[PDB]
Amino acid sequence: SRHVVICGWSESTLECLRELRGSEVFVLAEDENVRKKVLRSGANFVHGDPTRVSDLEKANVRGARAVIVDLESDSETIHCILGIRKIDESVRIIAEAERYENIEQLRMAGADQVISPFVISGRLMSRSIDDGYEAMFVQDVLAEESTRRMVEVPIPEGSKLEGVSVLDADIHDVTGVIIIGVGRGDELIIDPPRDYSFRAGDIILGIGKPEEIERLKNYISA
Amino acid sequence: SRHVVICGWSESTLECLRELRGSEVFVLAEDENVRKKVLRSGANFVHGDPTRVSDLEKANVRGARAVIVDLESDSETIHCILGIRKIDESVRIIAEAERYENIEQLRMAGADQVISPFVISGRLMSRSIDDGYEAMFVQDVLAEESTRRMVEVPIPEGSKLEGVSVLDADIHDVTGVIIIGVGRGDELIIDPPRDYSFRAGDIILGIGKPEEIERLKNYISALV
Ligand SMILES: [Ca+2]
Ligand SMILES: [Ca+2]
Ligand SMILES: [Ca+2]
Ligand SMILES: [Ca+2]
Ligand SMILES: [Ca+2]
Ligand SMILES: [Cl-]
Ligand code: NA
Ligand code: NA
Ligand code: NA
Ligand code: NA
Ligand code: NA
Ligand code: NA
Ligand code: NA
Ligand code: NA
Repeated sequence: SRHVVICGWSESTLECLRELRGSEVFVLAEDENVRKKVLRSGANFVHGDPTRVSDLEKANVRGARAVIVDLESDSETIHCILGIRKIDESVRIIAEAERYENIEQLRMAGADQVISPFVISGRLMSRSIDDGYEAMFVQDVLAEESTRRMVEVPIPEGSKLEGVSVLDADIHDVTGVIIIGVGRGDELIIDPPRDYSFRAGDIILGIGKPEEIERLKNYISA
Repeated sequence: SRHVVICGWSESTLECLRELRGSEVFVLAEDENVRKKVLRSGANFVHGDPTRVSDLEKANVRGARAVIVDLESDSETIHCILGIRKIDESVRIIAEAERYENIEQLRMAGADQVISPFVISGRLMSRSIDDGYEAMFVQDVLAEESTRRMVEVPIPEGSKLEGVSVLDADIHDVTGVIIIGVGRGDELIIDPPRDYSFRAGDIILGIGKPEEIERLKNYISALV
């Protein structure tokens, strides 16, 4: 599988790096005094300005399967994105937005996915006044350390599930996996209606025990 | 209901403020020049250093139902929490952690809940390499803009659901609401097993359309 490029160094990219152990990752960042922490976290380090195209080419963005961008300001992030788009117009770009008003400029510049940590945080804060169950849920399921995992399971060509409505699929009853969504391309249907019918290519977004996930994979197999 | 206190002014507490319109909110922050923006967002403003116990008392932390803390550094944040605990040992405290290494210290200092935007973000980024469904899910369900809402529904005393296993309740089947979890006290069970039995007081964590939500509400309602 192809390498990932991470542009910029933050607490966010540190956590990303920790989740990307095993994959080949290149971190392109200005601050030299982090080289040791990047290598110790299982990534290659490339000193450079991620807003300069010359430096982006040092990280081989053309041959990257995705680029992750989180620079100190949204203005710097935007320039980085624009730099990437000058080299590879198609490569997948994930970017972090520091400010809500700047999200649309990030998509405009060419980001395929924008994450807004402070918007997520602020909304979780408001749902946490009485008890923190929602914040607990989000923080628990994303952590590949807990008993429940959030998974994306693709429906293979020729699946036993082609043309079967989610009601007929009865996935939670059969496999133990909760279906929270169905996605295809850039669209996600959360809590699909009973009458939606699966196609090969659809991605099931689910939550389950490790054992339940494997059951779902076998259930939807050809 | 009692007021909420927010300590600090950041992109997080701004976004928090937007979700708390209608509620009584007090924002305590050092920079006087954010008053207009705070008042314009439906909160009262209290100029002061949230790390000083005296300034916290201006914000009436004692009678607050929760205090939200997000200061520029974790070091300041901890001091704010320590001050709050000097005033009220029981009040619910929600805090934002800026750095991973500091999370256990915020709890240590007295935070009832710590939210870590950078851990959530870094995890969502790493899950977005192939496709962004998880990020789409987390960000869609929190934005009150779609047809689906994530709700916390309490199980009332005398519910038809007291003592009933989740398998027998079959809540999603009856109401359309996906149950993602059950919570009580400080514990949350995600994707509860078939054999878990509901108690009065448990909080059902779910996702559904408003029509489904209302079905769930009547479904868990009391026996008579
Ligand atoms: Ca960042
Ligand atoms: Ca399960
Ligand atoms: Ca903050
Ligand atoms: Ca994914
Ligand atoms: Ca539903
Ligand atoms: Cl280098
Ligand atoms: Na590696
Ligand atoms: Na490419
Ligand atoms: Na069934
Ligand atoms: Na208000
Ligand atoms: Na009190
Ligand atoms: Na059933
Ligand atoms: Na049904
Ligand atoms: Na059924």
